[PDB]
Amino acid sequence: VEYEVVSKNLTSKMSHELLFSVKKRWFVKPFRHDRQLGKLHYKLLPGNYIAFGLYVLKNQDYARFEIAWVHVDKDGKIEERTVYSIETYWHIFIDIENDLNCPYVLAKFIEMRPEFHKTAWVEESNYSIAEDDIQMVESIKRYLERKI
Ligand SMILES: [Mg+2]
Repeated sequence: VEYEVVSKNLTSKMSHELLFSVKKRWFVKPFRHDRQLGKLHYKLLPGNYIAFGLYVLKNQDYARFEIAWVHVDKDGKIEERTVYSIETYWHIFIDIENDLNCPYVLAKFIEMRPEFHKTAWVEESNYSIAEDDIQMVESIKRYLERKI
Protein backbone atom coordinates (compact mmCIF):
# COMPACT_ATOMS: atom_id res chain seq x y z
CA VAL A 1 0.00 0.00 0.00
CA GLU A 2 1.12 3.49 -1.12
CA TYR A 3 -0.61 6.21 0.92
CA GLU A 4 -0.84 9.98 0.30
CA VAL A 5 0.03 12.87 2.66
CA VAL A 6 0.27 16.62 2.08
CA SER A 7 3.45 18.65 2.62
CA LYS A 8 3.45 22.24 1.38
CA ASN A 9 4.67 25.72 2.23
CA LEU A 10 2.74 28.51 0.54
CA THR A 11 2.83 32.28 1.06
CA SER A 12 -0.53 32.04 2.83
CA LYS A 13 -0.15 28.74 4.75
CA MET A 14 1.78 25.55 5.40
CA SER A 15 0.58 22.00 5.99
CA HIS A 16 3.26 19.64 7.18
CA GLU A 17 2.31 15.93 7.39
CA LEU A 18 4.70 13.12 8.23
CA LEU A 19 4.17 9.39 8.75
CA PHE A 20 6.17 7.61 11.43
CA SER A 21 7.24 4.02 11.75
CA VAL A 22 6.11 2.34 14.98
CA LYS A 23 8.28 -0.50 13.68
CA LYS A 24 11.52 1.43 12.90
CA ARG A 25 10.50 4.11 15.47
CA TRP A 26 11.61 7.10 13.34
CA PHE A 27 10.12 8.76 10.29
CA VAL A 28 9.27 6.91 7.12
CA LYS A 29 11.40 7.12 3.97
CA PRO A 30 9.28 8.71 1.20
CA PHE A 31 10.27 7.48 -2.28
CA ARG A 32 8.78 10.47 -4.06
CA HIS A 33 8.48 14.04 -2.84
CA ASP A 34 6.32 16.00 -5.29
CA ARG A 35 7.03 19.76 -5.28
CA GLN A 36 4.36 20.28 -7.92
CA LEU A 37 1.25 19.68 -5.79
CA GLY A 38 2.54 19.69 -2.21
CA LYS A 39 2.74 15.96 -1.59
CA LEU A 40 4.76 13.04 -0.24
CA HIS A 41 4.51 9.38 -1.30
CA TYR A 42 4.96 6.26 0.75
CA LYS A 43 6.27 2.66 0.50
CA LEU A 44 5.27 0.92 3.73
CA LEU A 45 5.01 -2.66 5.06
CA PRO A 46 1.36 -3.09 6.14
CA GLY A 47 1.07 -2.34 9.87
CA ASN A 48 1.07 0.55 12.35
CA TYR A 49 2.07 4.16 11.63
CA ILE A 50 1.57 7.53 13.30
CA ALA A 51 0.59 10.49 11.17
CA PHE A 52 2.09 13.69 12.53
CA GLY A 53 0.29 16.75 11.10
CA LEU A 54 1.13 20.47 11.42
CA TYR A 55 -1.04 23.12 9.86
CA VAL A 56 -0.21 26.76 9.97
CA LEU A 57 -2.02 29.90 8.92
CA LYS A 58 0.80 32.43 9.24
CA ASN A 59 -1.34 35.60 8.87
CA GLN A 60 -3.14 34.38 11.95
CA ASP A 61 0.01 33.39 13.84
CA TYR A 62 -1.97 30.10 14.07
CA ALA A 63 -0.91 26.47 14.22
CA ARG A 64 -2.98 23.35 14.75
CA PHE A 65 -1.07 20.23 15.72
CA GLU A 66 -2.51 16.70 15.36
CA ILE A 67 -1.36 13.12 15.83
CA ALA A 68 -3.33 10.48 14.02
CA TRP A 69 -3.02 6.71 14.08
CA VAL A 70 -2.76 5.06 10.70
CA HIS A 71 -3.95 1.44 10.88
CA VAL A 72 -3.76 -0.44 7.55
CA ASP A 73 -4.33 -4.22 7.45
CA LYS A 74 -2.96 -7.10 5.34
CA ASP A 75 -5.69 -6.41 2.74
CA GLY A 76 -4.45 -2.86 2.10
CA LYS A 77 -7.61 -1.48 3.75
CA ILE A 78 -7.05 2.01 5.25
CA GLU A 79 -8.76 3.40 8.35
CA GLU A 80 -7.58 6.50 10.20
CA ARG A 81 -8.56 8.44 13.32
CA THR A 82 -7.06 11.40 15.09
CA VAL A 83 -5.63 10.60 18.54
CA TYR A 84 -4.65 14.16 19.36
CA SER A 85 -5.29 17.70 18.17
CA ILE A 86 -4.05 20.91 19.74
CA GLU A 87 -4.53 24.42 18.40
CA THR A 88 -2.07 27.23 19.28
CA TYR A 89 0.04 30.24 18.26
CA TRP A 90 2.44 29.48 15.42
CA HIS A 91 5.15 31.51 17.10
CA ILE A 92 5.04 29.00 19.96
CA PHE A 93 5.90 26.01 17.75
CA ILE A 94 8.92 27.91 16.45
CA ASP A 95 10.32 28.29 19.96
CA ILE A 96 9.68 24.61 20.73
CA GLU A 97 12.44 23.79 18.23
CA ASN A 98 15.03 25.65 20.30
CA ASP A 99 13.50 24.28 23.50
CA LEU A 100 16.01 21.73 24.68
CA ASN A 101 13.76 19.92 27.18
CA CYS A 102 11.25 18.97 24.50
CA PRO A 103 10.45 15.48 23.08
CA TYR A 104 13.00 14.81 20.44
CA VAL A 105 10.59 13.43 17.82
CA LEU A 106 8.38 16.49 18.30
CA ALA A 107 11.40 18.81 18.39
CA LYS A 108 12.78 17.14 15.21
CA PHE A 109 9.46 17.04 13.31
CA ILE A 110 9.09 20.77 13.70
CA GLU A 111 12.59 20.93 12.27
CA MET A 112 11.67 18.91 9.17
CA ARG A 113 8.96 21.46 8.09
CA PRO A 114 9.33 22.25 4.32
CA GLU A 115 11.66 24.93 2.88
CA PHE A 116 9.70 27.82 1.24
CA HIS A 117 7.43 26.50 -1.59
CA LYS A 118 8.78 22.96 -1.35
CA THR A 119 8.37 19.57 0.29
CA ALA A 120 9.83 18.41 3.65
CA TRP A 121 12.45 15.71 3.14
CA VAL A 122 12.64 12.57 5.35
CA GLU A 123 16.25 11.52 5.94
CA GLU A 124 18.05 8.14 6.32
CA SER A 125 18.10 7.91 10.13
CA ASN A 126 19.59 4.91 11.88
CA TYR A 127 18.92 6.49 15.25
CA SER A 128 15.97 5.22 17.27
CA ILE A 129 14.20 6.70 20.30
CA ALA A 130 13.93 4.92 23.66
CA GLU A 131 10.14 4.95 24.08
CA ASP A 132 7.55 2.80 22.30
CA ASP A 133 4.80 4.55 20.31
CA ILE A 134 2.42 5.01 23.34
CA GLN A 135 5.00 6.40 25.82
CA MET A 136 6.15 8.68 23.04
CA VAL A 137 2.83 10.00 21.87
CA GLU A 138 2.07 10.68 25.52
CA SER A 139 5.18 12.71 26.31
CA ILE A 140 4.65 14.59 23.05
CA LYS A 141 1.31 15.54 24.64
CA ARG A 142 2.49 15.79 28.23
CA TYR A 143 4.85 18.51 26.93
CA LEU A 144 2.65 20.50 24.56
CA GLU A 145 0.00 20.83 27.31
CA ARG A 146 2.71 22.42 29.53
CA LYS A 147 4.27 24.38 26.63
CA ILE A 148 0.87 26.04 26.24
MG1 LIG B 1 -5.73 -4.69 12.08
